[PDB]
Amino acid sequence: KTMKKIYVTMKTLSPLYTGEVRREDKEAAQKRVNFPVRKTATNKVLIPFKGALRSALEIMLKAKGENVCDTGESRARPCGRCVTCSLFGSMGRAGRASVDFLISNDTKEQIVRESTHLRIERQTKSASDTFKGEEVIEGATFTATITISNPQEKDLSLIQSALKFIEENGIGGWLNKGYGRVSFEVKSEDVATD
Amino acid sequence: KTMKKIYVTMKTLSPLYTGEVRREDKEAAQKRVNFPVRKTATNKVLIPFKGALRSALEIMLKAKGENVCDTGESRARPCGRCVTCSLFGSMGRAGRASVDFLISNDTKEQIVRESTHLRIERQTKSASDTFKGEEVIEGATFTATITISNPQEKDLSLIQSALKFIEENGIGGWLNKGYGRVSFEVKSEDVATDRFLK
Amino acid sequence: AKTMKKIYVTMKTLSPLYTGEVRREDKEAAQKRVNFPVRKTATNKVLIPFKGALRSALEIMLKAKGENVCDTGESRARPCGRCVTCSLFGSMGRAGRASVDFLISNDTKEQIVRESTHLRIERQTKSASDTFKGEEVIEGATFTATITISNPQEKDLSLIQSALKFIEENGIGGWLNKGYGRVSFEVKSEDVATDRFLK
Amino acid sequence: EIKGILESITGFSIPLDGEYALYPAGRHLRGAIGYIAFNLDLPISSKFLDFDFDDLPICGKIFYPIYGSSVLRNIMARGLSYKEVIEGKKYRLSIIVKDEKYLNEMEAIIRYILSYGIYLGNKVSKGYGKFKIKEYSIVDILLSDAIIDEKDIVFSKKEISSSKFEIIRKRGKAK
Amino acid sequence: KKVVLNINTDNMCNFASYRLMPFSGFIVEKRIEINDKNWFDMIWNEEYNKMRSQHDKIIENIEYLFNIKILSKNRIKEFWAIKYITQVHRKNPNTGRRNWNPPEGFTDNEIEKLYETAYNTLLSLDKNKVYNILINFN
Amino acid sequence: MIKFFLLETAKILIDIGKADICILTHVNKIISTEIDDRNTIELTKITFYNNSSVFIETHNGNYLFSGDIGYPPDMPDGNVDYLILESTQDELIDYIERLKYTPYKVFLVHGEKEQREILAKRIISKKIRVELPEKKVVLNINTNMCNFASYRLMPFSGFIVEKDDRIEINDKNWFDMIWNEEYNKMRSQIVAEDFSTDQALPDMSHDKIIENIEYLFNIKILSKNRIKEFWEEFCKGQKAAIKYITQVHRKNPNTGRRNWNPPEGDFTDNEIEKLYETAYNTLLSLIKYDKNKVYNILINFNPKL
Amino acid sequence: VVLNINTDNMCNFASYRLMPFSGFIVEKIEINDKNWFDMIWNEEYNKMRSQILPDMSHDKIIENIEYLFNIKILSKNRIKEFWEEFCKGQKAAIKYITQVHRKNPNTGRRNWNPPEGDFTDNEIEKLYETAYNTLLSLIKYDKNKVYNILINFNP
Ligand SMILES: [Zn+2]
Ligand SMILES: [Zn+2]
Ligand SMILES: [Zn+2]
Repeated sequence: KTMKKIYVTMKTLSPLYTGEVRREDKEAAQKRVNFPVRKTATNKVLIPFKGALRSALEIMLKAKGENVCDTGESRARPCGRCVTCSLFGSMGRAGRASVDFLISNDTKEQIVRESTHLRIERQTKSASDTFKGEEVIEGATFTATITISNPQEKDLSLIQSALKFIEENGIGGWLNKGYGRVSFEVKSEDVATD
Repeated sequence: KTMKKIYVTMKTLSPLYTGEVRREDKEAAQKRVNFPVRKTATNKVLIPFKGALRSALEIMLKAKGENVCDTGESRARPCGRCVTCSLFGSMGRAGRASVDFLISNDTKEQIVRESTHLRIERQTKSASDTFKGEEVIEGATFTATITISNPQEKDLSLIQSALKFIEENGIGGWLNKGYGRVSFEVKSEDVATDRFLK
Repeated sequence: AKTMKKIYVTMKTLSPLYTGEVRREDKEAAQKRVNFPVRKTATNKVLIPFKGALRSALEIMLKAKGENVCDTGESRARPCGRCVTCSLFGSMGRAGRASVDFLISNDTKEQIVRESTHLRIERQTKSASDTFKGEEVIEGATFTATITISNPQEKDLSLIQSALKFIEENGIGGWLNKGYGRVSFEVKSEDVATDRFLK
Repeated sequence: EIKGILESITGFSIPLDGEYALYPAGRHLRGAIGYIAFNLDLPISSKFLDFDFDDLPICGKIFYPIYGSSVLRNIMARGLSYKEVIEGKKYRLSIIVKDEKYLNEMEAIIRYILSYGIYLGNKVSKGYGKFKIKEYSIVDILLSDAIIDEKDIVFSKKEISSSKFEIIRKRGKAK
Repeated sequence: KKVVLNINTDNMCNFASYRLMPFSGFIVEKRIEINDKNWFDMIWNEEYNKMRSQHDKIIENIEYLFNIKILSKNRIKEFWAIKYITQVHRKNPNTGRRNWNPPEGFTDNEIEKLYETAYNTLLSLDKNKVYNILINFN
Repeated sequence: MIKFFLLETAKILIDIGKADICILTHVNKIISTEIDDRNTIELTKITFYNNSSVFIETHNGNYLFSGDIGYPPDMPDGNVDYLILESTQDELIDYIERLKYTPYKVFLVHGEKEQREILAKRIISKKIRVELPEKKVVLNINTNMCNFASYRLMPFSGFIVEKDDRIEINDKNWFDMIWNEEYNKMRSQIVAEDFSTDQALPDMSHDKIIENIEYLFNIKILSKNRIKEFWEEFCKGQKAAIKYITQVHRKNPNTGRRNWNPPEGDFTDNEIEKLYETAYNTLLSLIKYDKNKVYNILINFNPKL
Repeated sequence: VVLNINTDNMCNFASYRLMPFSGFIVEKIEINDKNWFDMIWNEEYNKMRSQILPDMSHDKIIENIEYLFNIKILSKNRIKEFWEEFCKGQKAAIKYITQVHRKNPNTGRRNWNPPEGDFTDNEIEKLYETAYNTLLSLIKYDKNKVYNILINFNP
C-alpha cells in the first residue's frame, strides 16, 4: 500500500500563546511569568496540532451537512463511523492520521518573549491588574509532518480545508484576543515500500 | 452553520500611541526611546482591539441600563448572561466574536516616528523634563478581521456602535492628550463556515 | 455616568503661531530648509498640544486662587490625585475625565504655514549677527478640538472656559514671549448621552 | 545486529501499574517497528504478529539498573493528567538480528525510521513519543525485566485488522 | 589563530560577480570565530542564570468563604506556610490591593474585613487535621 | 486580465481551473456552437462570431478573441476594448481596420518572434499599441533619465526588499540608514566588562545600609525600578554597577539635575542633595558585599529582584 | 576563510573575548566591512553608467575634545552631527567639517559655537583651528575608535 506524508510549515502573522502543561516547569516559571509558553527540554516551542485540525474538520463537516461527532464536549465519545473518526480516529478503532506536535524551527531564546497584559477599569480608565505572559513572535516558522495511513481521495483536500480554517480561527490559546492568526505552507508526498 | 466576517479598516486622524508589551524589545528600545510602540517581529504595528470593543460595549450598555457586567475592575469575573458576555466571552463559554489584532499595512520606517515630549514648569515656563516616545503617524491604515460565530441579529449593530465609541474616545494610550483618535470603515460579509470544504 | 460633556473648541489665530516639530525624522528632514519647523501632521495639517496648556492654565489660576492644587510641572513630580485638575486632566492613580484632543487645523500646511526670517540685531553696530528661518502659522487660521469629559460635574465647563481665556491671555504654544500664539476661542459644548451610538 | 542512537524530539509517556517508565522498553520498539513493517506492507510484519520469533539511556556507556525519576514531569492537559519524560536525550537501540532472512527487512524498517522517525509511547497520533535516529549500522552481538516463572510485568498485543486489545499480565524477575 | 565560520552559508546573494551576504554578528576569540547573535543569546542567558545559581467556628469561616469564592481550590491547593499567607495578605502600599480573590455579590470595609477573616482563618489552620475539612472543598 | 487563455471576470477560459471553457477552431461548463452566432449568452455577455470569435462584454472592458483567420471574416458592430489576435499579414490588417471603434490594446499570440515583431511594427505604424507576451506589487521609491537606442533608461544598482504585501526598490540611502540603525543596536548590546572578573569604594555597616535603604524606600528616591535596574547592573559585574550609579548620580552641569527620583516630602535643597549623596554612598557600600548578601538586602524591598 | 578586519576595541565578557561586528561574508571566503562595499558600489556606479589628512595622537585627540567640550566649542549637538556625517563616509565628514570651519568672507563668522570664557580673539581663532585639526584627525581613524572617543562626551 501507500502512505501520505504532509509537511506543514507554519508562519505566524499574529503572536501565539500555548500554555505550559508541565507542572514542575510551570511552578519554576510562575515566579517570573504567569502564563508560560509550552516549551521543550531542547528550549523549543511545540503547539498541540491534532485537536485543532479535528475541531476544524468537525465544525466544517457538521455545518456542511454530513454526519460527524462533536468531540471534546463533555461525554461526546467518538462514534467510530464518520469521516473524522476515519481520519483522526475513534475510541474502538485507531487513528489513520498521526499528526505531530508543531515543533518550531528555532529556539526559545529568539522567538519566545515575556510580555505584559492588562485589565483596565471602565470608569477610571486606569490599569487595575497586570500579568506577565510569554508569547511567540511573528514570523517564527514552525515545522511539523503528519502521517496518514490508507488515504482516500478526499484526504489532502480535507486536511487543506482544516488548515485554512486554522488560518481563519487560530491555533493555541487567546484566540479571541487576536493571538494565533497564522499561515500554512503545505507540501504533500506519497511513500511506498522501497 | 453561519459566521459574520467583519473587515475593519481603521485610519488614524490623530497621532497614535500604543505601548510595547515585550520586555526584551522594550529594554532594547529604552536605550533610544522612553516609550516605544507595540511592534511585530515583522516590523509592523500592533494594536489590542478586543479590550477596546469590550470596554466600549460595557460602558454603553451599562449607561443604557442593560444588566451588563464590568470585567474592568480588579479580578472580577464575567457572569455569563450579558450581551457582552456572550459576544466577547465569559469564563465558562468562549467568545463568539474572534477579534483580530489591528495589523498596520506599512512597517515601522514608514509610519512610526520617534517624538519629543516635554514637561514644563508652570512658573518660569522652562522645559523641566524631556523624553522620547515613538508614535504612529496620521493617515496610517490598520486592518482587523472580527469573526462572529453563531451570529445574532444585533452583533453588527453593537460592533459598529462600539467602533463609533472608539472613534469618539480613542484607541491605545495617551488618550487624554489627544492620541489615538481614529476612523473606522466596516465591510461586513455573511459567510457559510463550509467555504473551505471545496 | 449616563451623560458626557462634549466641548467643541474653535480657535482663530490672531498673532503668528509657532509650535515646534517633535518628530525627529521630520524635523531632521526640515533642518535643511528651516531652522524651526512647525509641528505638522502627515496629512499636511498642523497639530498643537492642548491638554498641557489647559492643565498649566488651570493650575496657575487655581494656585493663585488658593486651592490645594499640585504642580505637575516640577521635575518628575507626581500628581496627588485630590486636586480639581487631577480630577479633570488626570492623576497617577486614575485617568482624567477630560479627554482633550490635539488642535488639528482646518487647512493644509501650504495655506496657513509660511516660512519667515528672524535676526539677531547687535546692540552697537545695528548689524545682523545671527539669522534664522523658522516656520509659522498665519493669522486667521482656524483650529478645531473636542474636549470630552466622561463624568461631568457642574464646574467642568466653567474651568475649561477659564483656562481657555487664560490661554487667550498668555498664548497657546511656542514663542509666547515674542508675541506668538495670541489666539481667540469659540466654545460650543453639549452634554451627550453615553449610550448614543447604540440605537 | 543494529546498534543505534535514538534522540527524542518529543516527550514520551508509558504508564505502569500510576507509575511511569523512565526509559522505553524493547516491547514498544518491537511494536512500533512492527507498525513500520505493516504500514509499508513488508511480509515480516506477519512475524511481528506472533509473540516469539527470536530475531537504555546513554559518558558513552549506557546506564545500568544517574538517570533517576527526576526526568519525569507531571503534565495536566485540558482535563487529563499524566506524566512524561522530557526529550533531548540519547537512548540506546539494539535490534538483535539472528536470521539472515529478515535482516534486510529490518534494515528497510531502520531506513524508514532514518527518513522520518519512530513513535514510542502513548498518544502516538497526538505527536507524543517522537524518536529520531542519530546513528545506526550493523555489528556483531538481568539488565531488563526478565520473565522467570516476583514482580508484575504487563505487556500487551493489540492485534490490528481484528480490532482486539488484550493486555497480558505475567510475573518475572527484577533487573 | 585559524578562522571558523559559524554563520549559515544559506541565503547567499550575488552582486558585482561576487558571492556575498550582509551579516550582523559577533567576532569571538580564545581560534577566531564568527558567531551569530544567537550564540550571544545562549551566552548571555547562560551566564545570567549562572549568576542566578550563586473547630466549629473556623470550619464555618471556610464554609462562608467558599461560597463567595475568595477561597477557591486554587488557594487550599497552594496552602497544602506562614510566608505564603503573609505574601497573599500583603497589601501593596502603592495601589492598595491584596492578592486575595474578591468576593462575589458588599462595602469596601466589609471586603477588607473578610480579607482579614480569611487571613485569620488560614493562620489558625497536625498535618492530618489540615488534611481534613479541606477534602470537602476538594 | 488575461494570462497566457484565462480571462478572469469567474476565470473564463477561451480555448488552469474553475473555468467556463469556450473552444475555438481553424471546467464547469463548455459553451460552443449550444449557442450559434448572432445569439448572446450570460455567465458577462458572451457572443460568438464566425471565423473563416468570442466577444465578452464584461463590466470593465469588452474582450474579443479572434481565432485563426483564413476570405471575409465576421466582426462585431459594437465596441471593442481588447483584440486578441493570432499571428503566424494584410488579412489581419483589414480584419482590424474594418472594425468600428478600434481597440485600446491588441494582443499578439501563437507565433514566432520575427512575424510577431513585423506585425507589431505594422500595428504601431497604424497607431494602435501592441503587447507581446512570452504576485506582490512592486514599488519604485527611486527618483534623471536617458534615451539610448529609443528606450528611456536609467543606470541604477540598488536593493529589492520583500515584505508580505509589496516589493520595494531602494537605493543606498536606505541601506546606509538601516546599517547605522543596526550598528547602533549592535554596539548598545555590550559594555566592555559585563559578567566578568570582580573589580576604591566607601564602606558602611549592614545595619546602616538597612536604615538608609528603608528611609530612601519610604520617600521615593530608591524605588522598585531603581532596585530592579541596580540588581540587573550588579549581575553583570561590579564595574557595571559602578557605571550605573555614576550615571544615576551624575549632576548635569547645564541643568543641575540628577537621575534620582525626587523625594516625596517637604525637604529643602541642601537636604535633598544630602539624601542624593546618601543614596549614592549607601548603594556604593552595597556593591561591596557578596551577591547572596545583596539579594537578601534587596528582596525585602523588591520581591521580584 | 580570511577575516579582512583588524580585531581592535575588543571587549572582555568573561572568558569570551568579544566584538560586535557587522559586515559581509564574501565567498570569493573573505569577511570584509562596509567600506569595501562602498568601493564596490561606486565601482558599479561608474561602470554601468559607462556602459550606457593630518595626524594627531589618540591622547591628544581626547585631550583636545575634552578641552573644547569644557568651553562648549564641541557641543553634544556638534559631536552628534559629526558622527552622522562620519557614518556617511570620510568625504561627507570632510565636507561637513570644512563647511563648519569655513570663515565667511562677508560676515567674518565661523559656524563653530563660540568659546565660553574670557578669551582674546587670536586665542579664539587658535581654538577654532584646534577644533578643525582635531576633528580632521578624527576622520582618519576607523569608525570603532571614533565612537569610543565620542561615547564619553555625547552618550
Ligand atoms: Zn464519529
Ligand atoms: Zn456578564
Ligand atoms: Zn493632584
